[PDB]
This record gives sequence, C-alpha cells and structure tokens, in this order.
Amino acid sequence: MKESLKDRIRLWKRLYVNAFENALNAIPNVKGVLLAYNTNIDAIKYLDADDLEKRVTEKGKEKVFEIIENPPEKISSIEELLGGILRSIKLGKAMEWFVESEEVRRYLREWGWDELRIGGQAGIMANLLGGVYRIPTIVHVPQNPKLQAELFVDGPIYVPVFEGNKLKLVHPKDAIAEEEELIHYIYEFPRGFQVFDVQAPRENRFIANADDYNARVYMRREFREGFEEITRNVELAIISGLQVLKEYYPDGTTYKDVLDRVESHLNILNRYNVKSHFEFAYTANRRVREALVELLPKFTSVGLNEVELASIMEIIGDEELAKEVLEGHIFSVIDAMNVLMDETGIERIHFHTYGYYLALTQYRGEEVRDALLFASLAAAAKAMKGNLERIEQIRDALSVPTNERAIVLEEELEKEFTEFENGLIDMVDRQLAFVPTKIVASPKSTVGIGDTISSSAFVSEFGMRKR
Ligand SMILES: Nc1ncnc2c1ncn2[C@@H]1O[C@H](COP(=O)(O)OP(=O)(O)O)[C@@H](O)[C@H]1O
Repeated sequence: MKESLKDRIRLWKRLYVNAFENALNAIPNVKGVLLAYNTNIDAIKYLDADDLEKRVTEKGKEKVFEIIENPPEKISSIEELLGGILRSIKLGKAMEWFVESEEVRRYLREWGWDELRIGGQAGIMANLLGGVYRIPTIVHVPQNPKLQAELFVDGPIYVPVFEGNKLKLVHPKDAIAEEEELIHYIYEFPRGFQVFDVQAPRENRFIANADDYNARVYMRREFREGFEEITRNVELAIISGLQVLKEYYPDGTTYKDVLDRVESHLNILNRYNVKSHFEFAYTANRRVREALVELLPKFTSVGLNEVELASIMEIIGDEELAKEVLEGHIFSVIDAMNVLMDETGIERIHFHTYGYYLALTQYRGEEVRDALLFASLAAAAKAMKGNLERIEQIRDALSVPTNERAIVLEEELEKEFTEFENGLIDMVDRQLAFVPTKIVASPKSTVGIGDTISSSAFVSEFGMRKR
C-alpha cells in the first residue's frame, strides 16, 4: 500500500506522543539503577576571542601554532593546551587531551569556568535518571569533595557508604569527604568563532582532562567490597568509563587489573539477574578493545554509534563491513548489528546515529520502538534546553520536526524486510526496530546527549516490558 510522505509524517507524530505517554507511565516501575565507574566535575568556559587572543600571544602564538599542526599526546605545557583548543577550533572537531602538568593545572583553574555541572557518563546519567526520571539511582563517585557532591540534583540519588560493617545508601551531600576535585575543563565555541586567522566551521569543544582517578578507573571501597550488597538494591545497571583503559601503564600495571574486577561485578549482576547495559564508547587501544568485546556476552544490552560499531567490526575481522558502516550505509549497519549478535549472543543492541536509531533484540514487542521514541524526544529536549530538570520539558520536544529523510528511508526497509508495524521488523529469531529521530538545529548543551539516548531507551524499555 502506497504511503505519501506527509501521511508518514503524520503517522510518526502519533507514535511519538504515544511512546511518550507510555514511557511516563512505565518509568515508575523500575525499582533501581546502578550507574558505574565514571563521575566527575565539568567546568565549562565559553571561549572569548579577545581572551584567547590575549592568551595565545602571551605564551607566544609561535609554539602555539606549531601545536596546531603537530598535536602532542597529552597536555604537558600551556602551549599544548592553547594549541589544542585552537586546533579543535580549526578542524571544528571535538577533542580531549589529558593534562599531565600540575603547572598547566594551576593555569586552568586561574583561567576559570563559566559554570559547573556533573561530569562522567555515570554522573550525567545519575542526574537524569534520578533527578529527572526520579528512578532511585545508586552511583559510583570516586572522589566526593563538597564541590562534587553539590553538583548532584535533588532526588532519589544515592551513594553507598560503609557505616560500621553496615552498608548504607545516602545522598552524595551526606557523604562528603576531604577528597580531590576531578575536573574536566570544557571549552566551547559557536558555529562561527573568531581567533587569529582561524575560523570554526562548527560549534564544538575541547576538553582538558585533569582527572587522575577516572583515568585508571579506581573503585571506591564499597564497590570493591560490598558490591553484592549494592546489587541487591537494583533492577538494572549501566556500565561505562572503560574506554580509557590502556594496555600498559608506567607503574607496571595493566588493563587486566581493572577488567578482572569488572568481570566479577558482571557475574554478581548476572547472579542476581540484573539487566545491564554497556556503553561501548570508542576504545583507541586494540588489545583493550578486543578484551571489552569478549566481555560483551556477559551484558544484556549494548549501545554504540557508527564509529564504535565499525571499530568492533575491524577487530572482529569484518574489515569490509566496517568501511561501509563508517560510510553510513544503513543496510550495512544492520548487517554489522546481526554479525555482532551472532558473535556475542547479546540480547540487545541499540545503535544510534544522526537521523535515526536502530535496536536489534532477541525478544519482540512494541516497547523497543516506543523506548527508542522516548529516547529521541529526551535527546531533543536535552539539546534544546541544554539542561533538563523536569520530565515535562521533554514534552516540548514533540514540537521538533522529525528527520524527514529518515522517514523516506523507512520505505526501503519496508521493501527489504518484514515490517509488521511501523519501525518494527520481524526476523526469524529476533526483531529489528527503526525510529526516525528529532534533530535540533543549533543545540544548547550537546555534552551528554549520547548518554541521554542510551540510558533513556534502556531504562524506559525495561519499565514498559516489566509491563
Ligand atoms: N543537535 C542534536 N539534535 C538531536 N540529536 C543529536 C544532536 N547532536 C547529537 N545528537 C545525537 O546524540 C548522539 C551523540 O552521541 P555519541 O555519538 O555517542 O557522542 P557523544 O557521547 O559525544 O554525545 C548522536 O549519535 C545523535 O544521534
């Protein structure tokens, strides 16, 4: 049956408002979520031409400009920091270098920040799931100074504290201690920024990471010892922050030290039938990347984008597929997703990119589609306001026009697969769900959108399936 694009656009409108209502009613059904490993502080500085100008000349825009062409590994100089910000302005691509010099670290603080917000994939997810969705959340916070603890929004957000051979769950502000401030200085520039000669073709950002704890994924005592106690409190779990692991460290330690600890956590989660999602962020190290892929079988769900899916295909050996996946060919993406599920036996894969999301699941049902639709609204709301606070703000996203090209793209899925409903395809032993998303032109924040996308779909889908 023929279906005009205007009718299709109308049809998705109804699906979106229904998914939303369905999600709002299901969310209250999730008993608890554990957010693990990376949490920190995000110090945001809105770049000012004159300031950066005055600043670069100071050190001497000599070395600074040499850094643009020959970028270093980490930031060990003030030249390397400014050369790095500019370069990020040039290529207009998002970068992040690790500040190794305590000297540069003092520079960063003096330079200051315009505002502060929680950082870390776990941290951002805590404020969203706990503060916004109000789902009782337990989160890992490596260092909890007062500056860190107060970045947490009021809501059912807890941190585990060993109260005399008694594991208690208390709010961050009630668990402050004299620890280190783990700051990630985020420098952002508009779609058109003006510095020296260089112009920015897009609104991006450079991150100066002065975080020594999340770099090595150090675990709090409670997570290394009372993990089984914590786990008893949750229904779901979202793991992240491992993409930082290196094969070898100068102190003779290795990635194995950490993964060994992580694998035993997954076994406890499994033992209690906790559904877990892994955020497979891009992992530059191949050996570490291979290790993470072998861990996948122990997870219920996975989330990844194009670059990440492709990166897995490369190590999995499917080098031809990875190339097309990076090429953005949607029928190739589906292929890679099926290959990955064949390879790992994982229960669910949520793929997100610009314009549409895909979810390959072994189980069937509309909940997977509505969850992806709720997540798309949440991502739009977030990009719109920059900062979410109430679950209502998400209702505003309904006014954002759906990606029309993704709608046209469904027609091809339709002639290729067995759509039994819109965005729903029946496969022999699995289901495929497709959802055209809502792109926000010139967004506010854009800092934790990917986390917003993955956690919102994973959590809401579960509440909906929990029924
Ligand atoms: N302006 C925007 N409007 C709607 N969605 C966006 C926008 N910018 C990014 N997104 C979505 O969020 C995702 C970003 O996630 P990801 O690629 O993992 O990167 P990051 O972790 O840096 O946010 C994209 O895949 C895209 O689907």
